[PDB]
Amino acid sequence: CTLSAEDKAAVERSKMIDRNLREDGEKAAREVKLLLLGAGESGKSTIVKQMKTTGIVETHFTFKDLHFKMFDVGAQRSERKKWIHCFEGVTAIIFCVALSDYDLVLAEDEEMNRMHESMKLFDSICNNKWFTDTSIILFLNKKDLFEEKIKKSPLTICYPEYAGSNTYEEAAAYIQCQFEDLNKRKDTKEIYTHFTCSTDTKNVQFVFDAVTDVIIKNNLKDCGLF
Amino acid sequence: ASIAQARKLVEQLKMEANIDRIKVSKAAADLMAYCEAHAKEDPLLTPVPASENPFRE
Amino acid sequence: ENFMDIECFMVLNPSQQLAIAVLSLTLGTFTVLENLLVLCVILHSRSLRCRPSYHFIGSLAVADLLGSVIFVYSFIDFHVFHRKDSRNVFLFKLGGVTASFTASVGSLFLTAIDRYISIHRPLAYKRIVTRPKAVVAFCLMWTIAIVIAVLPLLGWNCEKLQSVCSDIFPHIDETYLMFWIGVTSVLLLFIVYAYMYILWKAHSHAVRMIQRGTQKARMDIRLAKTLVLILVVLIICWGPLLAIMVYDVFGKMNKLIKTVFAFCSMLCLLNSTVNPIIYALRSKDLRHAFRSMF
Amino acid sequence: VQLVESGGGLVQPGGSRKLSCSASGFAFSSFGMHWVRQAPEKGLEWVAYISSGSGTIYYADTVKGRFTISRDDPKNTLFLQMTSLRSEDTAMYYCVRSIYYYGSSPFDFWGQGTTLTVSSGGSDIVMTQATSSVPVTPGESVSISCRSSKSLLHSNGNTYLYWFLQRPGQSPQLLIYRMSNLASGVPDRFSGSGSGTAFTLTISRLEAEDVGVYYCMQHLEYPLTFGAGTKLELK
Amino acid sequence: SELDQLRQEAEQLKNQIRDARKACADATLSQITNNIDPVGRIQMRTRRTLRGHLAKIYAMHWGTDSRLLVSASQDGKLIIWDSYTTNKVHAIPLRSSWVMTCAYAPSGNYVACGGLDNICSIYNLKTREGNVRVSRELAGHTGYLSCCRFLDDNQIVTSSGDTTCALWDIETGQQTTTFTGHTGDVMSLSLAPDTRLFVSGACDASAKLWDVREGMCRQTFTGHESDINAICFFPNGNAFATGSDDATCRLFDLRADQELMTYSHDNIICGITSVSFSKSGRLLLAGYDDFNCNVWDALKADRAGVLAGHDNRVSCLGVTDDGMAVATGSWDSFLKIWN
Ligand SMILES: CCCCCCC(C)(C)c1cc(O)c2c(c1)OC(C)(C)[C@@H]1CC=C(CO)C[C@@H]21
Repeated sequence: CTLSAEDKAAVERSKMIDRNLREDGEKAAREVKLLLLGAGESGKSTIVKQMKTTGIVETHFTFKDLHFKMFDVGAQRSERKKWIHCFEGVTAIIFCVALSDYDLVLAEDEEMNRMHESMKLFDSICNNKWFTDTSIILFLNKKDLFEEKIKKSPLTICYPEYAGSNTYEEAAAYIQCQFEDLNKRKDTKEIYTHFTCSTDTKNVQFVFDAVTDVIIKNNLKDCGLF
Repeated sequence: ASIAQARKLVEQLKMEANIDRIKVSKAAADLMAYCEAHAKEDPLLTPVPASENPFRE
Repeated sequence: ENFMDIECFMVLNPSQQLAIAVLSLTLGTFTVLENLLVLCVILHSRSLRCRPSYHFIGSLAVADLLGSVIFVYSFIDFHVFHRKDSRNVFLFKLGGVTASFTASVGSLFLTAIDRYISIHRPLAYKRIVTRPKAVVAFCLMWTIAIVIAVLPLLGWNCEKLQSVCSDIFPHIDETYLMFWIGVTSVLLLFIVYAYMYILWKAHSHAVRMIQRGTQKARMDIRLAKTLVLILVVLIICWGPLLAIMVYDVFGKMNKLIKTVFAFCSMLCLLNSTVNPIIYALRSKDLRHAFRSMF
Repeated sequence: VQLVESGGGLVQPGGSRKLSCSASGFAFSSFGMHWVRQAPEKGLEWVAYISSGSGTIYYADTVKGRFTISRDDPKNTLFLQMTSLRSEDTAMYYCVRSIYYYGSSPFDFWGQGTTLTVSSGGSDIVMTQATSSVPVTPGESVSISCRSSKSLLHSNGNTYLYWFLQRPGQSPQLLIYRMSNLASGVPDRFSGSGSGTAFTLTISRLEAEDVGVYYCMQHLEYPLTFGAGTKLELK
Repeated sequence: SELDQLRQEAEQLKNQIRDARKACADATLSQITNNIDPVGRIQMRTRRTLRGHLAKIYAMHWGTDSRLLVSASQDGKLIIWDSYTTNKVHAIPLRSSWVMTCAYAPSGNYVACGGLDNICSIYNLKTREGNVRVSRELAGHTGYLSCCRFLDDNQIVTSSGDTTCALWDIETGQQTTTFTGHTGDVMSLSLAPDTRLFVSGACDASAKLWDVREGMCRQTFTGHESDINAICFFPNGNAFATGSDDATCRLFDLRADQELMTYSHDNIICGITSVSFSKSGRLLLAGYDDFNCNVWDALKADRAGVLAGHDNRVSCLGVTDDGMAVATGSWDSFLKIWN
């Protein structure tokens, strides 16, 4: 060859750098990247309380020998169009919805209620061009407060056409079907819906069971079996 | 505090309005003079010779 | 017309030479069209080029294409016009045929172990199979098929070392038949084990999803359909052929068995025709790729 | 940045001796390590070399078949296993670090040294120096010339020649690396020049800290050969 | 009522600026540059493929010695390459893997990075320890950091997503000045060759020229209809080209204070992610996110060439100071050195 000793040791250093980069990539591919999305008032930080400034917070945690990296990015408050393509390639999106805010409104922006804003955000991120085939782990928090509020105030404040009673189960099923029907990509994407409770190791058990299913289905898509 | 912001915007636009503006012909002549002054200096215009190229294999 | 290394043994004296000709020509043309379609779809699109399993699909496509053209050339040269040539040329064309049809089973084995470790080690799969390692496995499988193919070209032929010679392959001893049957049977049992484990693991995962509240089956049913399809293709294309090959080395050695051997030897072209429709048409990505290309 | 050696002393000929060079203050695993010995009233001579992560190990003509060099990256210590020592191995061993990328400065740090004494009982590039002792005066311009048997210019445009200054009682210090580049801590008064086979080291405004021995070392291909050693003395 | 009559002034002032357009409405750039010899058909080939990232590259920057290169991908690493060889000179692990910008210092001793972590991290390359360490963390922004460019070892201009830019000091760690006036998130910036002025572009389809000592906007350029995300100065320094999401590039002039030429094609949608100029500014290299870069004639508005060869979209792009080559890095794991 025509390298000489200095460039031969230089390509030896570059080979060591290649080996360290490969090991770092194999260490980083063992993590599961999740994205927290929501309106902010959904109590997703309580989700951070259940799994255990800078524009992005990473919530590294583990469950059953599997390590999850959870990216809370809702404190950015910038235009979402120019930086959401950084998160194209996350394993799943954890969208948090406050069930108790069906009748609560915010009058600062446009006087509309918060649940229509959450449904608009779900329609924006479900039908995004980057999240075409990243499944959504949809979480419905504050179910007990929603039940105690629907014991007095009916569901018809938010939805103008609700042909049902004030039962918590039927209204919860109606809200789940309303959030699921915003999916225009049902062939290439599933939505995993859960009701957030105070039981320990159950919301993270749902995330672990949803993430294993999307990893299995994505591997079956990638190996040509689907 | 939109009273001060509107006044600052009006002052900024007035400071951007009264500046001089050279005609398109003189600026185009200057750009053509810069392009043809270093047309031989640019190696991405013509195909570079393989000896003068540092990126050949 | 006796035992102990007889020549011109071919038993296609009635009008079955026309039937073998029309069936082999139709299957060869179908194989050429299907595998050229698969190789054109895979190579022109980068979305299928990067994924390492479609490299194994292309490997199987190249093996089926070469096996189709070389087998129909050699088979129509032999059983039609009765062309008897020297031992080294027949060994060369049989080496080409068995190289391609060993590389086909090897590519099926590589696809089966890829899909086995995609569901056995789900998170680990992306850091186990990559494009250069798939290229390495492709090259290793093709080279081991080539050296098994050229093994009787050098020493294993029964003309050089005086042993018992097979009748269905006149210049191949029965030891090479036993070795080829062993390698093929090990690869097919590994394929059947992988495609049973995929179904069992997917059934267990679907049962776990039903027992939990995570799901609302639909996964194990779909891959049950495509895996029962893959296994019944493999059985009806490689069962009778190895049955005749075992019977001609471990059997009573009748005379009508050689006649059925050609018609079940066209099952390799049957397998090569049906392989693009159960390994590439089963893929949704390649389906959308040739839907976009028109 | 420390390079402290230990284990030296008086040994019998034919015996075994191990030198341990402890490194601290810098990343040891990313630095290629060298061993350079220096006999009394002699020059420098490269002994052994191990790269970063033990990828490449080289030995000299009198070193191959007798010595063993290894590194312990978690311990940050460089070892040197010496077997069957002779009378020519009586030298002051220097523990040298080195790094290798584009724009780097190899041979940029030398250890304090250890003393090894032994009692009584080739297609290489040879560096040529015309005068080993030039009497100089302060305040003038000093020109030092060194020659090589082979041309040090390579196809990448790099001319692999180095300049080392060894003050008395102190470790050698790199001054100019690759014939035109000023090393770290060296003042701007030092300069270097050359063309292929002829080389010129120019020292302007010589001070009291510039006294010592000047060495020219090639790095085109192993084994690495130092110069004869030019010592600048006042009056 | 009090502000609205001010609007009665303000838009009228804009009309005066439009009247200033009538001060420079004599001709266009295409009329002066008629009957000139075109650059012709250009076939420049990739020479190196810098293959060591494992995620999508968002930025690159050449060295002033035209051999070193720096790159930042969406994994946690930032790799410094030798371009003549294919040698990774350095690889820096990052604290956050969400980096959208990187810069290489003109002196070559420091590099910069930034992104969703709101911090312009400066890493010192040349050091006595032998390994790259974090020289200075420049925190203080609130939006996502979108561009960073060095002046020297102490000054750096960072444009972020909080509709503001800022010129900092490395030793103090705090902002020397803040540039304010954009209404959308600021995406790109570019310094002049004589570093007196820099023009920066945001999501409000407006490119603002700022002085590094004045701290206020000098000229404002409009004419796009989408988010401006690429700006590169002419090498002369009296003009600059820009690229946005409407698949059109626009060459604005500082003296004329208006758009001269529009580079577009009928079969091009999926607009520009990065622009650059060659030496003497004859060619415009625009990296469109339909996976490829295009070579436009800066005086003829004709597509001279195509730099296709990236499997994903060309996020970053750059021409060396001597114009020997152009690097394009894309959203696969790859940089390519076209020449
Ligand atoms: C033991 C050697 C490998 C087994 C190969 C089995 C296959 C199905 C691939 C096969 C089966 C076959 O029956 C034959 C084959 C190949 O290869 C050619 C060379 C085409 C032969 C030409 C003439 C006759 C004599 O009957 C037999 C033919």
